[PDB]
Amino acid sequence: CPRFLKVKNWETEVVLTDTLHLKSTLETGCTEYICMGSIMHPDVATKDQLFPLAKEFIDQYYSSIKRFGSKAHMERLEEVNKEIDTTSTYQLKDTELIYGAKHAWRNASRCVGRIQWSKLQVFDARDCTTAHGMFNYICNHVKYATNKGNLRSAITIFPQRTDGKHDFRVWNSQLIRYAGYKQPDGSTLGDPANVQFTEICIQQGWKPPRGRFDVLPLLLQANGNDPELFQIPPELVLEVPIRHPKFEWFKDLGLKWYGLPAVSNMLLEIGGLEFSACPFSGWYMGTEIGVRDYCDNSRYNILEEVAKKMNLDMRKTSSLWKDQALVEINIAVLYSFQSDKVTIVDHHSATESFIKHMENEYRCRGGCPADWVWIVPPMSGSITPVFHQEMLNYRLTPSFEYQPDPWNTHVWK
Amino acid sequence: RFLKVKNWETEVVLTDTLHLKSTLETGCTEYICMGSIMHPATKDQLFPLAKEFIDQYYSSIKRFGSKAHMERLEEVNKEIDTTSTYQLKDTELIYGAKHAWRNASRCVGRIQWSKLQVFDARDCTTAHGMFNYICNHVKYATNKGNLRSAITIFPQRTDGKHDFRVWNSQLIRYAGYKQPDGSTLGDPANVQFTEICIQQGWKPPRGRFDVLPLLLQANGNDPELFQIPPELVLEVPIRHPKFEWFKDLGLKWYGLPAVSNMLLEIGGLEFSACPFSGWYMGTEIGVRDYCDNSRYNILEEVAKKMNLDMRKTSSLWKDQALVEINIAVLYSFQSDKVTIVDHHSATESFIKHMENEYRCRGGCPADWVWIVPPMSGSITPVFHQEMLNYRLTPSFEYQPDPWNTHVW
Ligand code: HEM
Ligand code: HEM
Ligand SMILES: Cc1cc(N)nc2cc(-c3ccc(OCc4cccnc4)c(CN)c3)ccc12
Ligand SMILES: Cc1cc(N)nc2cc(-c3ccc(OCc4cccnc4)c(CN)c3)ccc12
Ligand SMILES: Cc1cc(N)nc2cc(-c3ccc(OCc4cccnc4)c(CN)c3)ccc12
Ligand SMILES: C[C@H](O)[C@H](O)[C@H]1CNc2nc(N)[nH]c(=O)c2N1
Ligand SMILES: [Zn+2]
Repeated sequence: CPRFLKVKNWETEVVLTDTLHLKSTLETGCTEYICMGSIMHPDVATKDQLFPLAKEFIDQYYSSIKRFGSKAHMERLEEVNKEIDTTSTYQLKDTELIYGAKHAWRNASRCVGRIQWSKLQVFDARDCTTAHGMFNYICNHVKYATNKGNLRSAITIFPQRTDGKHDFRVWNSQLIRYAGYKQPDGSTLGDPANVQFTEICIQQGWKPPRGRFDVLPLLLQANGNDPELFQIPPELVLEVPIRHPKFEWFKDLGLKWYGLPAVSNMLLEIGGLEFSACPFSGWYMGTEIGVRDYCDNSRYNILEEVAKKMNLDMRKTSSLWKDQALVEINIAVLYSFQSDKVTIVDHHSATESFIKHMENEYRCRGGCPADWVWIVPPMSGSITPVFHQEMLNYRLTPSFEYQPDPWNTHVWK
Repeated sequence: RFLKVKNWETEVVLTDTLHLKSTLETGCTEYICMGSIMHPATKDQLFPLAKEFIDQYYSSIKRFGSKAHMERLEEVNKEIDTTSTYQLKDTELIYGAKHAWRNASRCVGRIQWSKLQVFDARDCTTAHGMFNYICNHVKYATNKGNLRSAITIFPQRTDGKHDFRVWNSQLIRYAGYKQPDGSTLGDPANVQFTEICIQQGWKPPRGRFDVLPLLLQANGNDPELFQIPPELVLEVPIRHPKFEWFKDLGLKWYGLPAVSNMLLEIGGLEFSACPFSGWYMGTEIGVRDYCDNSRYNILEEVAKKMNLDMRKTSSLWKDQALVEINIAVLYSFQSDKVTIVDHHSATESFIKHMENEYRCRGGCPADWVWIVPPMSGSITPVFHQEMLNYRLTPSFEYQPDPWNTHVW
């Protein structure tokens, strides 16, 4: 691979030079003859696999605290190696855990919000042993992160994988989501994105209220055991009713959303260790609610209704009635969150911050991996500064990774 | 190996076998993806490329290994021997030009690919001849508003010292004027080329919609200026179906998008002048040509006349104004019966085109970064469509601007 790679911004003419890509450790899925950059997704480590991965991480950590080659560095290497030698694994120090979690976010090429990466509150839950204990840790995370609407980014890290038969998992895809119910006539009540998980909860014993906005229970698996249901205390679930600064009729749609986006189905990888339960949360970009959650066809799909109540012609697509209604919904989402003092960021501000962040990372770190397909917002792409920004995508570790859905792999006791 | 691509909205899965036929590199590696980078002969090299292209041509008309195929191969072999190049048959020129479009991974309009009018201009020798061929192209393609896809192909490169080049980036573009007081009159995308035309003798009217002259280079000679006869330049006054004040902004645009600065490559031969034209997708005017920072940038004025709060970005005033500008463009073209497609219809057709290509061809190279429109991305069907990008030949390629190479 070439040692310097240049990326250009076609609006400002700024050219940046990337050297960090040389530290890339994982495959992208592309080859020299095919690019898979729009593909959504393109047994444990042996002793011998784990040694180099741990040394790589430990070296990186000691370089970061400006103690590379030191006595403490060499001692840590020796102590990790003895642990892997005698137990086939090792334990991270608290300092290393915190560093590893912050850098998995810093390295998340699909995240536009990384300007905040170093202000992450890390909760160490590696002493957890039961689903009830997982529920306690998750409730504390939700309350801290919500902070009465002044949201704070946070991650809670449960015990790492051992033999793969004792995994901790949150079966929910996010800690707070709304249920969806397939009706016998084919329609859906609630959130169509969550029909399958809702059905799993109902089999596991949940009594569904069967409304549009029913917070799903937590489904928590500790130490490889069968998962258990818990209702999040509703006073911990901050919600915002959606209204519009101009259209008085918008509140009559009866929409609301929850304040806290907390993804709970990803895997955190640090120094070859695998943390299969690591829920993390930030705050929303408005389009994540207003474009995707409401207007996606396999979601709430109320573009039609808003268009109708706006009395747009819906016969010609070239009237752009869909585009007009989409902007209005996203105006309402941003207005409702700001009015209730719940942290939210519009797509103009977020993308402007990410450009400043990318520039700083190129300056101080030698690069910033970024996935243009995900960084550019799902509406008004070209009037945001990331549209004209060239980006290089590559995979650094520590990292957040995808993992299979637990119901496809769980061995029922 | 076979590769699958999934639409996450319809859950339709397609299987790509066509990518196995590519031999040009994309710029990515196993460790770094350059999918958002804009730009990532000899007789010895020339025969295999010719052989590959002849083979796929005779495989396309289903006469692979025929008497005609065998003789054409030997014919091409002898011609590269004794002249270090070769000439395409007319049928091959048409085939290659249609397939360069079919293979253009960044083009959302490819459902039309086999309806392309191919003008053979390989007998041209002078810039005056180029002007005549280009006028004929513009008149044919414009067709009084019922636009028709066309390409005009000038002589291929020989030694690199005698290139034919159209210096304009499009056959029809408006001038841009760098003002003393900082800003820009006309089109800011074209400020540099406008100055190259003035430096060549062009008397600029210094208006806002000054059609640039053609600057035409034949056989490596210095380029010469020509004014396209104005009755050939179809234009559309931009007005808005509900905002009666919109017409008072004074805006218009031209009907015919004709890209003239790219290179067409067929069987190892390079055609450095090959203007090709279609019709517009509305966002190419209403989003990029009018609202980019380095373009007309009227966004601010439209939102003014709509009386939107512009103090905070979270009012999405930019987004509201962008939708209304694009409504006006589509309304204006359609009212004047000038061909134009909206980004919803165009992406719908592209998904249909992908389905056709996977069925009859085993795939369709597609560049999601370019296929997804510059506004309202996720409420169009291409947003949720996985795409594989790979390079097939014949193709359209980028080339350096001629003013950075040409020896005067
Ligand atoms: C602090 C405010 C944050 C904002 C505004 C934000 C914004 C976003 C957005 C808009 C996306 C893409 C969502 C979509 O595709 O619709 C994303 C993805 C992502 N975010 Fe952030 N994010 C934030 C915080 C965080 C934190 C705290 C973490 C981890 C500690 C994180 C890790 C990720 C990851 C891993 C992805 C990629 C998901 C995937 O690959 O499937 N983000 N973020
Ligand atoms: C017939 C109607 C057509 C439509 C609606 C259309 C639409 C588009 C659009 C919207 C783009 C992206 C432009 C941008 O946003 O910057 C594009 C790119 C492109 N189009 Fe088409 N197009 C059409 C016809 C054609 C024809 C006739 C040809 C060639 C014979 C062609 C070749 C290309 C190529 C090569 C590109 C990519 C340019 C690059 O790689 O830089 N298109 N098209
Ligand atoms: C902390 C945080 C804040 C925020 N403001 N936003 C966030 C969005 C994601 C995110 C977005 C889309 C995702 O989706 C991938 C996908 C979707 C459907 C099918 N396959 C794959 C996932 C993966 N859980 C996470 C993750 C974290 C976020
Ligand atoms: C036939 C046709 C119809 C249409 N309706 N639309 C079209 C748009 C393009 C096109 C768009 C963007 C481009 O830009 C790439 C670029 C710009 C500046 C510097 N490097 C690279 C180019 C290449 N000139 C062509 C080409 C052809 C088009
Ligand atoms: C990442 C990306 C995706 C996409 N889908 N499209 C993109 C279009 C441009 C772009 C490049 C050059 C442009 O202008 C020509 C130019 C010439 C010389 C110097 N700078 C600029 C314009 C203005 N239309 C847009 C840049 C990046 C793009
Ligand atoms: C097929 C396509 O890759 C897929 O729909 C992606 C595209 N880009 C995206 N970008 C973001 N931020 N979020 C998404 O869910 C997606 N979906
Ligand atoms: Zn790639």
